[PDB]
Amino acid sequence: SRDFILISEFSETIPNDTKVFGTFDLNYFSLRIMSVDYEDSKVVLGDSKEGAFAYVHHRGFVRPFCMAYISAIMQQFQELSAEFSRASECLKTGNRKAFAGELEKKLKDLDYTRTVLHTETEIQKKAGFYSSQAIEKANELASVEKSIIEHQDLLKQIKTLEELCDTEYFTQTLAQLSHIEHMFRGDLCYLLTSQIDRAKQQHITNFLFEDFVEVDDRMVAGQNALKFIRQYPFAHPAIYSLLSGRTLVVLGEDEAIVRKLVTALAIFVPSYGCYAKPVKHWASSPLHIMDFQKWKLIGLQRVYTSILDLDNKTLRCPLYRGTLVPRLADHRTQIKRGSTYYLHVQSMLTQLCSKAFLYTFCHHLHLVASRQMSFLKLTLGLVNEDVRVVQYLAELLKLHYMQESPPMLRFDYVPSFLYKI
Amino acid sequence: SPLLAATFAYWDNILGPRVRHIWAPKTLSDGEITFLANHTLNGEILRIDVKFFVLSEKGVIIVSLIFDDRSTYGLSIILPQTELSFYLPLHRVCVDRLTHIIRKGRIWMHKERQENVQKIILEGTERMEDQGQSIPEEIDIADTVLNDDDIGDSCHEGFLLNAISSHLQTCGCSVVVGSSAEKVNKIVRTLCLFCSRLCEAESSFKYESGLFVQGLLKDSTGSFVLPFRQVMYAPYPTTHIDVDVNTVKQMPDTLVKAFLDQVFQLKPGLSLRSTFLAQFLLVLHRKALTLIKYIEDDTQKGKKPFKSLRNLKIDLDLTAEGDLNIIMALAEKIKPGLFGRPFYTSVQERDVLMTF
Amino acid sequence: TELLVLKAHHDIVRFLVQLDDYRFASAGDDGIVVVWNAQTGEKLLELNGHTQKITAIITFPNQLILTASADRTVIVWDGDTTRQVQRISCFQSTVKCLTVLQRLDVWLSGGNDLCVWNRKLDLLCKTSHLSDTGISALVEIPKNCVVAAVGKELIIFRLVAPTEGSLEWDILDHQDNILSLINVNDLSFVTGSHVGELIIWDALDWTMQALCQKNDISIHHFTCDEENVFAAVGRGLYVYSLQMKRVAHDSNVLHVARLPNRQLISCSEDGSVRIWELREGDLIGHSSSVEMFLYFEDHGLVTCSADHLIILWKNGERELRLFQKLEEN
Repeated sequence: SRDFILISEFSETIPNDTKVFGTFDLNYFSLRIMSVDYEDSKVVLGDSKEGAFAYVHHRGFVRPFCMAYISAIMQQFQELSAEFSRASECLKTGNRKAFAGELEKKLKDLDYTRTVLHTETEIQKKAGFYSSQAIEKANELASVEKSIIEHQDLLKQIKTLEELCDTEYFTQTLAQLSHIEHMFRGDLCYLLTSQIDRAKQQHITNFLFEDFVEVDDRMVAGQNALKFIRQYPFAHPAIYSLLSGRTLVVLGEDEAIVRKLVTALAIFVPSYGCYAKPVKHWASSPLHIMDFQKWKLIGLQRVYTSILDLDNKTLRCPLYRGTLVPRLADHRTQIKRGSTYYLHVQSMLTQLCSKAFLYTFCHHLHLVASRQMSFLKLTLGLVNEDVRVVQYLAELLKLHYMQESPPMLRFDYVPSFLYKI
Repeated sequence: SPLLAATFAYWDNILGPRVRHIWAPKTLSDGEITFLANHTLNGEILRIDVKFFVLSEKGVIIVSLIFDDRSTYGLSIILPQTELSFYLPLHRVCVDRLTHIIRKGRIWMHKERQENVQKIILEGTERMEDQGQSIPEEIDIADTVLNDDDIGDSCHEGFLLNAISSHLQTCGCSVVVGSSAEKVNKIVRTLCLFCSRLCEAESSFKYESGLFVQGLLKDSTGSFVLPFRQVMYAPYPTTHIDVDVNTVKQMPDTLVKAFLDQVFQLKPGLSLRSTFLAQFLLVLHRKALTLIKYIEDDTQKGKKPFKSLRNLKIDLDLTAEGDLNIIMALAEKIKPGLFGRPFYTSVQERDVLMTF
Repeated sequence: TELLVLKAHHDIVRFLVQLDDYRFASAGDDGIVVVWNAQTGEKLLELNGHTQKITAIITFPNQLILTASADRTVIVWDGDTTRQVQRISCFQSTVKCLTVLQRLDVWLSGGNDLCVWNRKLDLLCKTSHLSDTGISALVEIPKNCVVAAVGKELIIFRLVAPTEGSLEWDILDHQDNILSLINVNDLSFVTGSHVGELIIWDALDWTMQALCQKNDISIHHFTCDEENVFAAVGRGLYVYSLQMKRVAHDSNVLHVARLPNRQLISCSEDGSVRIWELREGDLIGHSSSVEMFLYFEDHGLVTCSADHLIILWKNGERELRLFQKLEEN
C-alpha cells in the first residue's frame, strides 16, 4: 500500500499518511528527485516500492518545499491538479506572509543596529577609526532588509493559513481516494447530465411548438429501499400507482414504518426545484385535505390517493400493469443488492424520461390524432398498460419546460381494488 | 508542431547529449534541449520504465523514459507547455509507441542492432505523426436514412453493431473508400465512440498507432498491407468497418442498438436532437457503471469461482444478455483498463488475451 | 379528469359568478373579493375593504365587480384598477340579493325593502317603506320588464314598476317556504312550492294555470327548450313535464344547473356531484357541502366547496378518494 499524503518539504518531513515502510523510504527519493531539478514546477517521474506511483509538486534565500501524492491515471492526475493548484496557492500565500514577517523582523534588527552604530559614533566623537565592524554589520543588515523588501514586493506583484492549507489538502484527497477509478466517469456523467438538463431551445418557432402542444395537452437509503421492495406482498401495483402519479400515503402506528417510506422516495418523479415539502412523517395530521391541496408524498399516523396501511395497500389499477414493475422488481429478487439498486432505478428513470421526450416529439410531429398517438404508444413506450406513466411523465416534463410547475393535478378514472391480498 | 525536439539519454558514464530534433538533422534553443535532457537524466537512479516532467518554468513538457543490459538509457520528447491538454489524450499512444521502439534492442547478451540511425528514423515517424495529428449536419442524414432505410440506415446499424462488439470495442475503423469523412465524424460525435468523443478521431491516417478515424484520400486501394495490419496490432479492439456500400466488420451481430437507430430514424426534427443521443449515452454509461459495480461487489472477496456465478446470474437482470450484452461487457472491460483484480481482469477479458 | 386545484381563502365561501368565462369572483364571510382565471388559475386582482357577509353580485350589464356587505351599505369596485369608485350607505339592515335589468339603466338590491337605482345617475326616484322581510330573488316580465319581487309571508306575487309607472299593485292558498324564483323558456314566471303542489305562473294571466312525494327546495333551473323543468328536492331529482305532467343520493341538493349539449348536473352536502342527462357520469373526492357550480364554454367546471377551499373540475365521462381515505382513517 501507500499513503496519499506526501508530507516531504525538507528532504534533509511531515507526518501526513504512512502505513508501509517503503512509503517513507521512496518519499525521500521522490523529494530529492524533485528538488534536484528545482519557480513553480510539477513532475511525476516514475516510482518504486512495488509500483507506488506518486506525483511531486515543487544558507540560501528560499526553502525548497514540495507536496507529493502517492497512489498505487492521467484523468485522476488532471483531477487532483485542480485541487493541488489551490493548495500551492495557499501555501505560497502563507510563505509570503512568513517572508513579510521575517522582513519586518530584519528591518527592526537593522534599525536597532543603526541606532547602536549612531550611539557608538556619538560616544567616539568625544575622543580615530572605530566601530568599523559595527558599521559593516549595519550596512549588511540594511542591504538584507532592502533585499527582503524587494522580494516581498515582487511576490506581492506576481499559523492559521498553514493549518487551513493542511485541512484543505487532507479533505481534497478523500474525493480522489474514493474515486480512484471512477473520477473521470463521474465527471463525464455530471457533464452529460448538465448538458442534457440545460436544454435552452430554439426560436419563436419552438416557442409556438411548445405552446401548441401544451394547449393540445389541456383540452383532453438504497439498502432500506431494496429491503422494502423485496419483502412486500403485491409491490407491483403499489409501485405502479406511485410512478403513475397517484399519491401513495403510508399508515402505521410506530415511526419505523413512516421512516421507511422516505427510503422509497428515489422512484417518484419531482416537478420543480424541490421534491416534497409537505412531508410529515410519523405525525398525526388531517391528510385528507393535504392529499388534494399539497404534494403527492405525505404520511399519516394510524392512531386518486392510494392508501398503504400496515396490513393492506390500495392501488390505482392492479388488474393489469406494465412491464416496468416486473423489470424494477426483478432486481430486488436477484443477487443485485447494495449501492446498485439506486443506480439501476436512476438509469430506468432517465430512460423513461427520454422515452417520454420521444413520445411527445412523435405525437406532436406525426380523433385521428388520438388514434396515431395510441398506435405509437403500442408500437413503443408501452406493452400492456404502461401507456399511462409515459403520458404522465410527458405531461410533467412539458409543464416543467413551460416554466409552469405545480397545482394542476389529474384524476385517473380506474377501479381501485384496494384489497391487494 | 507539437514535437519540438527529441533526445536520447546516454547515461553510461555521466550523461550524453544525443538530441535528435524534428525537421532538422541531429545526433527552442540549441543548448536548451541538452540542458533539459541533462536535468531529466540527473534524476535517473540505479534501478522498461516511464517518467514525466511538466516543467512550467521554461515551458517544456519533457516526457522522458528510462531504458536499461550494460548502462542506463532513455528517450525524451520535448513539447511546449501550450499543449498540456493536447498531449494528455495522446500520451497513451505516445508512451506505447516509445516502449515498442525501445523494446527492440533491450537484451542482456547483445542488443546493439546498430542503434545509431535506426532509432532516429523510427522517432521521425512518430514526430511526423504527432505534427500531422494537430489540426455533422444530421438534419438531412437522418431524413435520408428514414426515407431510404435500405442502404444508409442498414449501414449505420451495421457500423453501430460492429463498434458495440468486442472486435471494435474502442473506435474500430480505419478506412473504407473515397475521401468523404462525414461518416467518420458522425460515428465519432455519437454513440459507440470514446476525450469524451471529441479528441479521438483526428488526422495522421494510414494505419496510425491509435485513433478513432483514419479516413485518408484512398481512391485507388486500401493504402495498407493486409498481412502487415493483421500481424501488427490485430489482437486489439479494432476492426475494418467497410462502409463503401454494405459490408460488416470483424476481427480475424444485431443487438438492442437497432432500436436506438430505429428511434433516431422515426424521430422527426433533427435540429436539436442532440438531447436524445446525450440521454442515450447517459443511460448507457449508467448501465455500464451498474454492471461494473455488480461485478466489483462480488469479486472484491478475491474468490475466482465467485466471479463465474456472478456472471451467470447477471444474465437474468440483463436485457437480452449475450448479443446485446456485448457492448455492456466491452464498456465494463474498457472502464478499468483505461487475486481479485487479476480474476476480474481475466473475466472481463477472455478472448483478448491471445496476443502472446 | 382533474385540471387544477385552487386555494381561495381560509374561511367559508358562498358562491362565485361573473359574466365572462375567463374570470370569476368569489364571495364569503371574509367580505373580500378576488378574481382568478380559468386557463391559468391564479389571483389576478384583489378587492378588500369589508369584513361582513357579501351575497349580492350577479352582473353589471367595461366589466367591473360590485358587492353588498351586511353593514347596511353596498360597495362598488373595478376589474382593471382595483380601486373604489363610489360608495352607497343609505339602507338600514342587511341586503339579501342584488340583480340587474338588461337594456335599461337600473340595479336593484332586493332585500328587506324594494327600491330603484341607476348604474350611472344613481338617483332616488321613489321608494315605499314596507315589506321588511328579506326578499328571496327578483324577476321581471317580458313585455315591460316590471320589477316582480315579493317578501316571505304567503303565496302571493305582485308587480311593482317604480321606473316610469306610479305606485300601483305594490307588495302588501297554501303555506310553504319559497327560496328562489327565475324566468323560464316560455317567457313567464316560476316559483317553488315544497308543500307538495308544484305550481307555476304565466305572463298574460298568471292564474297558476291549474302531486306528492315531496323536504324543502332551494333552486330550480333545469330547462332549456320548455320541454322539461323541475326543482331540487332534499332526496334526489324528480323529473317532471309541462306538456304531459308525467315523469343515488344520500343528502339534499343545493343547486341544479343545466349544462349545454343536454347535460344535467347537481350537488349535495356529502360531495355527491353527479352528471346526468334528460333521460336519467359521477365524480368522487369531496365530503363537504359543495355550493353552486359555474360552467364555462372554454374550460372545465368551477365548483364552490365549503371545506375552506375550491377546485376547478372538468366535464369527464365514461367513469382512491378523499372520502374513502377519511373513512378508513
